[PDB]
Amino acid sequence: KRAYLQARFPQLDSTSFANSRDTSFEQHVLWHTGGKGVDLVLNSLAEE
Amino acid sequence: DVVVSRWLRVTVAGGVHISGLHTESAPRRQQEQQVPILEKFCFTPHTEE
Repeated sequence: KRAYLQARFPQLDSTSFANSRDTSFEQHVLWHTGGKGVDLVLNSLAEE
Repeated sequence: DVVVSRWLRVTVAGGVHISGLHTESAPRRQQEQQVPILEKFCFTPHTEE
């Protein structure tokens, strides 16, 4: 899926992807945003 | 060895891993605080009127 998305949208970089099956994406987002965080969060997951 | 990452709000050392610690200011007001003795070192003539 990562490869397919990269093909569809060239703008996306290797640093704009995370893992959706665990809470590891939080650390990735915080790190690459310098700890400020994001503005809009179109959430579709559940529970934790 | 301990490492603190303010960006990720995580503190890790040994086999412990603290995340999302939130600290709130205490009043920091203590009773019976020390009361210093204040004096002035002044010249004083032996005889005065």
